[PDB]
Amino acid sequence: ELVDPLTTVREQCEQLEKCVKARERLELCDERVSSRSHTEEDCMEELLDFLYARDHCVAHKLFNNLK
Amino acid sequence: RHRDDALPFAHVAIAVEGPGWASPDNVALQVANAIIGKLCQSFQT
Amino acid sequence: KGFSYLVTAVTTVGVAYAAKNVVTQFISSMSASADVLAMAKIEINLSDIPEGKNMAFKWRGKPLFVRHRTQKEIEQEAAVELSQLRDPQHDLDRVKKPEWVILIGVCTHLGCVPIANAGDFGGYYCPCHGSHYDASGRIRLGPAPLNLEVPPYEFTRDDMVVVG
Amino acid sequence: GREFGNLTRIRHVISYSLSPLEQRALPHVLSKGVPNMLRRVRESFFRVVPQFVVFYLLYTWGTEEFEKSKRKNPAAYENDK
Amino acid sequence: AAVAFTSKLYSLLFRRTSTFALTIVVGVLFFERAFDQGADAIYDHINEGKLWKHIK
Amino acid sequence: VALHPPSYPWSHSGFLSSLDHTSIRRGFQVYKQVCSSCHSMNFVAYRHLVGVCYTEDEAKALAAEVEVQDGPNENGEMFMRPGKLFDYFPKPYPNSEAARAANNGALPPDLSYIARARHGGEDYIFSLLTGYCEPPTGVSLREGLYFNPYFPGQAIAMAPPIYTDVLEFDDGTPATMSQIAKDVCTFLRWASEPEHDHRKRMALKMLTMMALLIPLTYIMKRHKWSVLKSRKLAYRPPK
Amino acid sequence: TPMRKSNPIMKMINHSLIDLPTPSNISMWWNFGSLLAFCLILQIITGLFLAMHYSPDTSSAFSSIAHITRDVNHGWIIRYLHANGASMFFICLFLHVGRGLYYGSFLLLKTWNTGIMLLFLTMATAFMGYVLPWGQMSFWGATVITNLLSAIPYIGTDLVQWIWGGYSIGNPTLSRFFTLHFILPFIITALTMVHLLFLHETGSNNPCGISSDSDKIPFHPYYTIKDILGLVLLLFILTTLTLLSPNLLNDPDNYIPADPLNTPPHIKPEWYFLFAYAILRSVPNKLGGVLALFLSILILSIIPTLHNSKQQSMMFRPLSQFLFWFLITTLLTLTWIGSQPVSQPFIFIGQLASTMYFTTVLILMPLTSLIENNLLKW
Amino acid sequence: PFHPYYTIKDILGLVLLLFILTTLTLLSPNLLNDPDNYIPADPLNTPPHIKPEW
Amino acid sequence: TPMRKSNPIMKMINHSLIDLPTPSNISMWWNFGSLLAFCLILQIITGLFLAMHY
Amino acid sequence: LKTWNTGIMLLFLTMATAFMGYVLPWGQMSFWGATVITNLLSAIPYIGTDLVQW
Ligand SMILES: CCCCCCCCCCCCCCCCCC(=O)OC[C@H](COP(=O)([O-])OCC(O)COP(=O)([O-])OC[C@@H](COC(=O)CCCCCCCCCCCCCCCCC)OC(=O)CCCCCCCCCCCCCCCCC)OC(=O)CCCCCCCCCCCCCCCCC
Ligand SMILES: CCCCCCCC/C=C/CCCCCCCC(=O)OC[C@H](COP(=O)(O)OCCN)OC(=O)CCCCCCC/C=C/CCCCCCCC
Ligand SMILES: CCCCCCCC/C=C/CCCCCCCC(=O)OC[C@H](COP(=O)(O)OCCN)OC(=O)CCCCCCC/C=C/CCCCCCCC
Ligand SMILES: CCCCCCCC/C=C/CCCCCCCC(=O)OC[C@H](COP(=O)(O)OCCN)OC(=O)CCCCCCC/C=C/CCCCCCCC
Ligand SMILES: CCCCCCCC/C=C\CCCCCCCC(=O)OC[C@H](COP(=O)(O)OCCN)OC(=O)CCCCCCC/C=C/CCCCCCCC
Ligand code: HEC
Ligand code: HEM
Ligand code: HEM
Ligand code: HEM
Ligand code: HEM
Ligand SMILES: O=C1C(=C2CCC(c3ccc(Cl)cc3)CC2)C(O)=C(O)c2ccccc21
Ligand SMILES: O=C1C(=C2CCC(c3ccc(Cl)cc3)CC2)C(O)=C(O)c2ccccc21
Ligand SMILES: O=C1C(O)=C([C@H]2CC[C@H](c3ccc(Cl)cc3)CC2)C(=O)c2ccccc21
Ligand SMILES: O=C1C(O)=C([C@H]2CC[C@H](c3ccc(Cl)cc3)CC2)C(=O)c2ccccc21
Ligand code: FES
Ligand SMILES: [Zn+2]
Repeated sequence: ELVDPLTTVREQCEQLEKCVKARERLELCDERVSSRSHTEEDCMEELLDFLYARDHCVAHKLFNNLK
Repeated sequence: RHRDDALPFAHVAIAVEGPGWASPDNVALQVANAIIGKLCQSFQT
Repeated sequence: KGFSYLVTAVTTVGVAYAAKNVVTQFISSMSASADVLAMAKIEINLSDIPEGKNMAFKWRGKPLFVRHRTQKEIEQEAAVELSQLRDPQHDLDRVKKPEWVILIGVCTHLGCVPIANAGDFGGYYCPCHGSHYDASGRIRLGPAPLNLEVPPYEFTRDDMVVVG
Repeated sequence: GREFGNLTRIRHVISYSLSPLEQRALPHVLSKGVPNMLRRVRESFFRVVPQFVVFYLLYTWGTEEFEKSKRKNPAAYENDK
Repeated sequence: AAVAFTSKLYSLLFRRTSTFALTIVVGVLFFERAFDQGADAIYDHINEGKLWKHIK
Repeated sequence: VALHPPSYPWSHSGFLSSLDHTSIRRGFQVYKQVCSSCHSMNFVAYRHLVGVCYTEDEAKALAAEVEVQDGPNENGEMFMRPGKLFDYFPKPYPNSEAARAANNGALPPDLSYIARARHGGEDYIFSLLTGYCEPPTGVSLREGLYFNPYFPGQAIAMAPPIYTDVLEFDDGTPATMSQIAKDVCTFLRWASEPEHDHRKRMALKMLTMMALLIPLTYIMKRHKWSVLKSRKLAYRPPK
Repeated sequence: TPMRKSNPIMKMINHSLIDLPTPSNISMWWNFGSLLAFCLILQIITGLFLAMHYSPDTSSAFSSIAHITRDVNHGWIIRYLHANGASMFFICLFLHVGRGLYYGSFLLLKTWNTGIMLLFLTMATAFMGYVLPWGQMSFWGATVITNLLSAIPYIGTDLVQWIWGGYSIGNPTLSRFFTLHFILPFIITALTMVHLLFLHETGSNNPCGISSDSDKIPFHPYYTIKDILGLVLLLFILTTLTLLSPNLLNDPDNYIPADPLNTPPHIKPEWYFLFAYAILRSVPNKLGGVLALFLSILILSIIPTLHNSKQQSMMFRPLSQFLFWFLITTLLTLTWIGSQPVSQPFIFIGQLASTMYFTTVLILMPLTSLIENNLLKW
Repeated sequence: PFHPYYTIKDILGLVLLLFILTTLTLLSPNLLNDPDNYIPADPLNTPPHIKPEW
Repeated sequence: TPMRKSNPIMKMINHSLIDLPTPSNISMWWNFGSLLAFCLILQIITGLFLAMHY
Repeated sequence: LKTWNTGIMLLFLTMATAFMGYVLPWGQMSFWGATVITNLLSAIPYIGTDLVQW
């Protein structure tokens, strides 16, 4: 069995502050959209913000573990 | 160069450095001169 | 004066280097490309070629003659006096089996294709400027300077030959 | 037509020159050339630069505004239901 | 008086135009080879281990 | 709009850095065993692999593995033969209508210049290959689409193509998804721009030369212009 | 006499570039004409070579270029050189125009008018080369530029269909693009010779705007070595662009072959055109848009007519200089707007930039010239 | 002077050339034509009788 | 002066084929140069058209 | 002399042009004409065959 370094690197980056605030905003938006009866809103923008923030620091630290 | 476009004709002089009284070469040079000395009014070496 | 002229010398040397490289790579643009230079072999089945028949096959862009000679041709090609030739050569210098002869069907003068069983000599005749060949592919009359070219081959069966 | 024999009429101007092999090609750079370049920059600075500064401000503003326009407005879903 | 280097260089080589030209062709012959070799060395050295010439 | 890929530190991105040919060799196996099911590479032939990662004999060996149509024969009919160096990588479908029929209406593009035909280049592709995930709340996908934030629209027909141990490399490297992606990306870089290494090689030389020629010609100019640069005038009228 | 002056061909060469009297004091801004000529020559040579491998057929054009860049020996660098030389050509062209606007050399009427002709010809040529690869951007560029004549009210649609050679863009149009792109550069060459013939009857203007007949020097050796230096510099830049950073100006959407059924979401022409595109985008009316597009360049022809100043050059005219640089920034603004989607901020900014361009050329400069005159008391 | 004398003379010459050219183009187009160039190219066979343009 | 002689391009045209001094007595054999030029022009035009279909 | 020499140059150029147009239809005569005219440089003793192949 193999563990992909990308897993670990994501899990490590996701501990950082700039990730954490965006993650919290993502949870808030999930809660709104799930709680309503009938709406046209979706929770995508928040997800993209969080992913931009996280993949920034993944890119600085992933290739050191690859061949 | 001293320019004065009112004078009838242009005067010109051109030299290189010669060797002086003492050197032998003078003789040969004179011969050369005699060989050289139409376009213009007056000319000399 | 020396120093000032040394500068010019050095400048000219560099300019010459750059010019050579540019001009030469431009020139090498016009030579054969890396998709034109294939060189395959070709296999011919000999039991489809009757006696007296000259067959032409396309190979590397040019004709390839295979000729199945008769007995009187084998006889009369050997009689030739080699002193009366411009490219002297004996028939057995030009065949591996007497009853087969394999040639590159291109005229050595300027590249036209000789017609078979024509001319004064029973071999081939080139219409373009009038050169005659004998059934060994030897040049016998007309402006061509050399005999018809023989490629490398070998017999893999008494009915199969490979040219490569 | 135009030829070095009869371009114009001039009187009483004298010139003096040396040959190139008598003199230096880059005689005084840091003691004369540098200050000259500095004044040459000074004399044109305020005739050229501010227009480009204004261009830079306009560019950055317009970029920012366009990028704001693409973000979702909370009042578009929160206001009525 | 002072036989100096550039003066010898002027008087032997550069004074006559034909010989100047000959000097230039002779210099380019040797410059080309030296310069190529140096460049190829540097290039090869910058990325050792990644060129198929050596992996071969 | 689409998510902007981050910049990964690729070892070939330096001004004079060459490609890593080991990664090319592995990427090419990825493109055999996985990616040449859907996709064509119409502009590459086996002869192109010679001297890059294979000898001539071994490239002939690769060729030999594939059947190719040829003819007409002496009877006027077509037939099948083993491949040669001068044959192009084989197509997966005969025509684009058949390609659409086999992928629920979508058409997989040709990957011969994919790395030069997309914003971000190999940063994007890597991002796309590693980047699938489950959709946000409020989002839904029609029949046969996946979610991927790095695609324009975020809905993409292509299912996640790679995972850990979807193949095994012949050099013993561990085949984690990340490794596979990085290697196939290196290979697509090479497929899009073969002149890379030689180009950088050649830059060193002729740039050194053109840089050298500037001060020399500047000196010559200064020499010729010193006559005027030091000239002195005077005005002497009879007054 | 010397052989230099023994013979008509030789004596014309001599009057052109050996014993020609040139101003002593002209600056670097006067080097860009010779660089233009160099660029024309480079383009013709690299084009004649490319020509021998390209295929003017819609079913093989793309793949012929692939063949050139992959199988032809050093074909990739020949391609690179052609494409980058066009860019250099336009850089020099723009700088060359701007000089003359600043230093008042438009008062040489014949030279100026032949220059305008040359600008037009070069633009036509460049555009007809840009569509030959038959990529996705090339196709839609062709489409737009050939629909332009539909704006002519009575005869337009018929003109469009007569240029297409059919009901739509297709194989018959590509061969027309290629024949025209082949022939135009040589017409450009001939007209360049006429251009210089006209120039040498008067001689070069200079930075001060006053007559230089008291201080003329010969063209050789001074400007010969000066222009050689300029050429060396241009070659350094061109090589670095060709080998060290070839993809700087490149567009990915032209590495996708043409698809007549889909226009891509984001459209962008080659950089030296963006500004016209912006102008064309700024008018909410078809005919008016096209008219503005063409007037934007044709307006240069009346600059000599609107000249009020007693002095020729802007060297001594500061208000003028301020306006000049403001105009240049308006053009930069149009270039930037051309790159952006057709969305509201950029729509509004582009409209302002266009109105200010024409305003400035037609109104503000004449009036500042009058003010200036009054300040010097004449 | 060249004008008007040789202007009209050369115009007359041109009219004559056009008459001849039209008659050759429309009334007898096949006079100089060669049939062997209406057979496409075959790299394997040179025809027995060879003849260039006149 | 007349405009015929006011300007380099015009004056070259004039020296070429308006006020050029020609012999009075040259014959038909001197018409074939102008016909050569005509032929060159004809060839270029018809070729540019053919080119667009070949 | 000058006119005559430039005439000889023009003759040569026109012949080249005419021949290179004659091979464009790619008929049976065109092909073999091409072949012969491009083999002509094989007669150059030291460098000919390479010129032909280039
Ligand atoms: C189905 C197709 C139909 C086609 C229809 C075609 C119709 C064409 C109509 C053309 C009309 C042209 C009109 C031009 C008017 C111009 C006026 C002018 O100023 O002229 C000045 C010009 C002369 O210029 P110049 O300033 O005097 O200078 C010239 C010399 O320097 C002067 O030097 P010299 O003075 O010393 O020279 C004196 C003498 C010199 O004399 C000699 O040298 C001696 C000659 C002796 C001949 C003896 C008879 C033959 C030999 C027999 C020998 C014995 C044999 C024994 C055998 C024995 C065997 C055993 O030369 C002459 O006098 C020559 C005069 C005759 C010229 C003929 C021109 C023929 C043109 C043919 C065109 C063909 C192409 C048409 C298109 C076809 C398309 C398919 O010409 C004239 O003066 C003559 C004008 C009239 C010419 C009429 C020509 C009619 C041709 C009709 C042809 C129809 C058949 C076509 C067949 C096609 C087959 C494919
Ligand atoms: C076999 C291998 C190759 C061998 C190559 C050998 C040649 C090498 C290069 C030599 C370059 C030429 C140098 C000498 C040029 C001399 C020119 C000359 O004498 O003419 C000057 C004089 C100047 O005119 P004026 O100003 O009126 O003079 C009045 C002075 N008060 O005359 C002129 O006008 C110039 C005339 C130029 C003639 C040039 C002749 C060139 C000959 C080249 C031959 C090349 C042969 C190559 C053979 C290759 C193998 C088949
Ligand atoms: C690949 C992308 C390419 C993008 C486009 C590139 C081309 C456009 C470049 C724009 C920036 C150009 C900056 C040039 C340097 C400016 C330096 C400067 O301000 O110096 C001022 C200095 C002042 O000197 P004087 O007044 O003569 O007096 C001094 C002696 N006592 O020099 C000048 O003012 C000289 C000005 C000459 C003209 C310069 C023109 C620059 C722009 C030209 C192209 C613009 C677009 C086309 C315009 C015309 C359109 C119809
Ligand atoms: C709307 C439908 C189309 C209408 C077309 C109308 C025009 C019809 C054709 C008219 C042809 C021209 C005839 C008149 C020419 C007059 C030339 C003239 O006056 O100049 C002569 C004089 C001669 O010079 P010198 O020898 O120095 O004279 C000294 C005398 N001692 O000047 C010259 O040098 C010649 C100047 C030539 C000017 C020609 C102007 C041509 C104008 C054409 C306009 C066409 C408009 C078409 C519009 C189409 C629809 C949009
Ligand atoms: C291809 C990319 C190259 C990139 C590198 C930079 C390229 C540009 C470099 C500069 C090229 C300059 C070419 C033009 C000639 C310039 C000459 C010059 O500046 O010197 C002037 C000087 C004139 O002499 P004066 O002292 O004024 O008069 C003396 C009277 N008693 O010029 C001369 O030396 C003239 C004599 C001829 C010199 C040689 C001319 C060039 C050709 C020589 C080599 C011949 C072979 C060429 C083969 C090319 C490939 C097939
Ligand atoms: C069949 C199961 C496929 C396999 C195996 C691979 N791909 Fe593919 N791909 C497939 C389809 C049906 C599509 C169309 C997607 C769409 O939305 O239309 C694609 C597309 C791509 C793209 C295009 C990305 C873009 O932005 O346009 C790329 C870059 C791509 N595919 C790459 C790729 C790679 C590297 C593969 C091997 C690891 C691979 N694909 C396999 C279908 C299939
Ligand atoms: C292919 C295009 C062109 C070429 C090859 C070309 C070439 C030249 C050359 C070699 C010169 C010599 C002086 C110099 O370099 O400054 C020149 C001068 C000049 N050019 Fe052009 N040019 C071109 C286009 C233009 C354009 C587009 C314009 C104007 C819109 C123009 C207007 C002028 C003017 C006015 C001068 C003389 C100005 C002066 O001497 O002060 N030219 N040109
Ligand atoms: C002023 C002169 C010229 C200019 C400005 C010019 C411009 C261009 C441009 C911009 C392209 C497209 C570049 C690309 O797609 O990357 C092109 C392509 C081409 N041009 Fe030129 N060109 C000129 C002269 C010539 C000449 C004289 C020929 C003679 C045949 C020629 C032949 C070609 C060919 C065959 C192509 C297509 C090949 C390719 O796209 O790489 N060009 N030209
Ligand atoms: C495209 C090819 C040619 C063209 C367009 C052309 C054009 C002309 C023209 C228009 C003339 C005016 C006088 C006249 O018509 O007789 C002329 C004269 C002349 N041509 Fe050419 N010509 C060509 C080829 C030749 C050739 C091949 C030669 C010689 C081998 C030649 C030698 C002469 C001479 C010597 C004259 C003047 C003779 C005299 O006036 O007595 N030309 N040419
Ligand atoms: C002195 C000028 C010219 C001469 C002597 C000349 C001669 C010829 C000849 C003899 C042919 C073959 C005729 C045939 O096969 O029936 C030909 C074909 C052709 N030429 Fe011209 N030509 C000239 C100018 C041009 C020009 C400027 C072009 C410009 C594109 C051109 C384009 C073509 C084309 C496309 C063909 C092939 C079409 C065909 O064979 O009908 N020619 N030329
Ligand atoms: O560069 C030129 C120039 C000319 C030099 C030679 C060039 C040239 C270009 C190509 C060839 Cl094959 C030969 C010469 C063309 C431009 C010319 O005519 C002028 O009048 C002029 C005036 C001021 C500053 C520079 C110049
Ligand atoms: O036909 C000409 C001629 C010339 C007339 C105009 C021609 C011509 C050709 C084409 C055009 Cl677009 C314009 C003019 C060219 C030949 C010319 O220069 C001569 O010197 C001459 C001398 C004697 C007899 C005839 C002639
Ligand atoms: O929509 C356009 C468009 O509008 C132009 C335009 C740009 C300006 C051009 C132009 C025409 C005339 C002049 Cl004098 C200058 C530029 C004409 C084509 C393009 O070049 C283009 C290229 C590729 C896709 C779409 C487009
Ligand atoms: O055998 C030949 C042959 O020999 C030539 C020859 C004719 C003369 C040509 C020629 C060359 C040079 C000049 Cl300066 C003049 C004519 C060259 C080709 C042909 O034109 C030809 C055409 C078609 C089939 C065969 C042939
Ligand atoms: S080509 Fe055969 S005899 Fe000339
Ligand atoms: Zn190289």
